[PDB]
Amino acid sequence: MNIFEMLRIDEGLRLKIYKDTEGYYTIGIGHLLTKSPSLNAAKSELDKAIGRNTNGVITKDEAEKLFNQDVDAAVRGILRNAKLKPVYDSLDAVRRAALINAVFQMGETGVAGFTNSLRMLQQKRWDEAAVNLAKSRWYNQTPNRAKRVITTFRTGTWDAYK
Ligand SMILES: [Cl-]
Ligand SMILES: [Cl-]
Repeated sequence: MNIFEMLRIDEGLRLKIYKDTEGYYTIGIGHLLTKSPSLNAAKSELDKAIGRNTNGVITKDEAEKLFNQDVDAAVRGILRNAKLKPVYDSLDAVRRAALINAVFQMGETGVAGFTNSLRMLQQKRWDEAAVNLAKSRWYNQTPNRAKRVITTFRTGTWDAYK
């Protein structure tokens, strides 16, 4: 089990443009295309990303390539982030996977705002941070995914995923 298999489980794989849980235009493995309501805009963003006239449909290889770029962007944001870097550095390999997940899903700014939970994570107060991570819009909108991620922060194992 690794970050790639993990996110692949949480995001699934779709070869045609689709709408996410928030109603946004997405494609592949959670690759958000635009917050815009226009399918045209979405189509245009996808063609830009792939480098071709896609017609709103991509192939497996293509989805995987976006996915690779996105995981890499995610890690890089955490390391560049003044609030994130430190938490990340202090954690073990599994728990690091869970922070990358959360970022991939909510953006760095987004995760960087969870001030209190970050602090508890850093202090290694597992049960405490889990509860705190639970009091969020994130947990209320996507309860099952959040449950999995939070369980990973709490335990330090892949149990929620096996
Ligand atoms: Cl892109
Ligand atoms: Cl969910």
